[PDB]
Amino acid sequence: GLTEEQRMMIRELMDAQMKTFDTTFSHFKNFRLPGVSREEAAKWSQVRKDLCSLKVSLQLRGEDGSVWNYKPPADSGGKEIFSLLPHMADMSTYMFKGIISFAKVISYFRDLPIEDQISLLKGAAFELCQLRFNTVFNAETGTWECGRLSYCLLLEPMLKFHYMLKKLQLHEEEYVLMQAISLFSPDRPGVLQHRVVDQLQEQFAITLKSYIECNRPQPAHRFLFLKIMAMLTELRSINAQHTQRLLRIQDIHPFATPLMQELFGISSLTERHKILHRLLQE
Amino acid sequence: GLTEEQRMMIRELMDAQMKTFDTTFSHFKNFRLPGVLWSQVRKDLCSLKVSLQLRGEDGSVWNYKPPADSGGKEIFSLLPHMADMSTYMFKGIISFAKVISYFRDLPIEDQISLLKGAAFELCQLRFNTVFNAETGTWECGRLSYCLEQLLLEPMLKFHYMLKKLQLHEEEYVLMQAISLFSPDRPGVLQHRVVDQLQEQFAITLKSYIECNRPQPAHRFLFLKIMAMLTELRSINAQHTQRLLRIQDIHPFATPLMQELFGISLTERHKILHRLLQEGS
Ligand SMILES: O=c1ccn2c(n1)O[C@H](COc1ccc(-c3cccc(C(F)(F)F)c3)cc1)C2
Repeated sequence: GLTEEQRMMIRELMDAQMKTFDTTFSHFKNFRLPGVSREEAAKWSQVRKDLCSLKVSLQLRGEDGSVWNYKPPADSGGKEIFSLLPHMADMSTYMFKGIISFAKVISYFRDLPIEDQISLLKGAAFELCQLRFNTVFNAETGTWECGRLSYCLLLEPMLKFHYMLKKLQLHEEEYVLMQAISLFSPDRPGVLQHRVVDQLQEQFAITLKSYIECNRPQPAHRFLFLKIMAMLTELRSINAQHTQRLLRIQDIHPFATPLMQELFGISSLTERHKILHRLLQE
Repeated sequence: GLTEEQRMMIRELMDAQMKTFDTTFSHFKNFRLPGVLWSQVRKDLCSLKVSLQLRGEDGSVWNYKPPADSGGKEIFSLLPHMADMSTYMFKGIISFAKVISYFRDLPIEDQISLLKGAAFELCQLRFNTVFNAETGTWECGRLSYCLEQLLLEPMLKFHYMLKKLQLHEEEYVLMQAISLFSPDRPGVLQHRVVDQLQEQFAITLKSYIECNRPQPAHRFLFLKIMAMLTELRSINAQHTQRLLRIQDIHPFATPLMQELFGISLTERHKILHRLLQEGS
């Protein structure tokens, strides 16, 4: 079995998750919707690729039974494929806030210095959002099912990530431990208490390993923990790749919300991050 | 061939049609849409259930599927939109009548009376020209209205039958003219001048058909069209009734619609009067 310490480590993460993860997206409201030189062109062509991968239809089920459905353009002359970016900005921003709240209720994270709390959330925010998104991914229909909202589409790393993680059929406890391990990465830019963070991450990984030994049948889940650790490594790479895409798009066509600007780097740490700081302070 | 006077007549109507019928609906704007989120009344709404498509000038597509009837109130979701579209069509019809010499010479009160009586009908006639019978959808530029046995609903049957006749533009516009100059609309004073005008349009229609449609597919075409116009008059009455029932339970009509659908003429129709006095 798990040590008492480990079971309560899990209890605390699971309670943090249930307090701060709106799984039906009921409180996602007031979001925007798609409306109803040589160097510059070199920037644009890189951005066109970046936005292609980024293609979903959007579905909108009302209470009455009505359904609105949005289908994105094909890429033409220019702007029309920035159509979804305001909506996406709002969805991510909503998801980030939940992730910030998640971090805050965790004693282990609270005790860290505010500046490290900021650095860790800057470093992991995208990864935890994707981990949460995976839990509402339906691999049969290639659809993220977010309450009344749906996003519908394997070489794109992000998409293959979600099919792959979904195949592992993780438990809630394993997802939330994944979130902890990603959140407490000692090797994020700007982290100071490297030693403390590392020991905390190791605690979580050990806890995750132990959970798997104890709760899943023997030889068949022999390597599950290492597979999960491999997924985290792949997610970390997707994070970096995705940040660079977002920064290129932002550069030519600004879309990021204030909070997103703080996270992606768009004086001091707390001063470059007044919103994040506020959100952590309350 | 046609007399000179008839050629001229058709030319004026066709010119009028072209000037006042935006077939790409490019200037239909600022309409309401369903939010993103009694027994007789429910029967009405259900017969004429459509899904709505809007294509962006960029390639994008929004599609809206209506709720199944599960109780009430959700069955009214498309009404504000339908009212905006009908109001846009009616204004085009008003412009159409305005540019016709034979109409603008009538007393302002008859102009009002004829338009009250015919607007719905002319609107359906224009809608039929953008009706796709294969797909069951009215194709209005970037907007589309797709039907969700159905011929049982007189409105739907009308559009299918009329589409089947494969009329020319000339024939649609002569139908519009005949419907417009109905001497027996309520409140019409110069019923005699109107009747003579209607008779000349009907004669021109019959002559046009004889000078242009030899094929046995078109035998009796003129008489079918006139029969269709009588049927359209009956649908008009029916649909006006449906609308009052629905407006009673649940208001949705625009101010211009409330004017057209009733019930000193100029005083009770301030918007019409205004549009008629305005230059075309
Ligand atoms: O916002 C969403 C909506 C759906 N999904 C998701 N994020 O992760 C999966 C793949 O689809 C995506 C579409 C857009 C983004 C996106 C767009 C703009 C900004 C951001 C970010 F969070 F990084 F700021 C993320 C991410 C993923 C599934």
